[PDB]
Amino acid sequence: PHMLEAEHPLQYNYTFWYSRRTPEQNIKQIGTFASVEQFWRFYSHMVRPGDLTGHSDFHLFKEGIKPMWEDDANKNGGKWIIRLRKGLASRCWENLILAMLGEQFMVGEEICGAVVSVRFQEDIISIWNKTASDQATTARIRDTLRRVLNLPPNTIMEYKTHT
Amino acid sequence: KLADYRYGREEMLALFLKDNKIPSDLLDKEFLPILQEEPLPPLALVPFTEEEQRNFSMSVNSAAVLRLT
Repeated sequence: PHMLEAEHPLQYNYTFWYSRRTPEQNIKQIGTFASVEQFWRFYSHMVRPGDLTGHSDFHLFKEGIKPMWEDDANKNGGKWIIRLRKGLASRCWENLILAMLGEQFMVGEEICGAVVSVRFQEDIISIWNKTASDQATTARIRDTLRRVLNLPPNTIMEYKTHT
Repeated sequence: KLADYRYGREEMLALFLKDNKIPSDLLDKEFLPILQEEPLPPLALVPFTEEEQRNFSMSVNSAAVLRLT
């Protein structure tokens, strides 16, 4: 991911991934970017999540972090899950990745990436963090999602771990 | 730890520019299902509909997840 002097660096390089279950959920790396301008070049040329057909997912993780649970950074990590009604995921994905890339979560390097999963009758937004036992980070991320995605007060969210 | 590169929402959006040049990575054949040829402006610039406003204001969870609670 070459970077020019005129463009605005991100705190981390990030990598877009894409997966679809085909009658099979194998994740495919799209590409890596390093600046805000580079991000928009990818995102503005990607179909919106809500316009994806079938069992499809977009992943946006820091370069070098694999969006699977075999990765070491994820063995001790967790993720917040928001199961949305259809029609909301595209805007939540954008707001989420803007805040993640913008470093508005304020949790050091704890963030691994974000995932939007398009399913038959629901969409699933999630964000992964390094250490699941870090109750301090898990709580900040939750409150941040609430404000950043403009979730109604009673919105249901789940934090899943691997243990 | 503190971040050295920070961009608020408006800053991220301020830096969007319509660039018809598609990143070569996205011209791979296996990404044809997700390729958007004509660049799209951020959804942030699209106003809410009446439905979007109601949903984001009152209820966003799927019926499936509400079926468990």
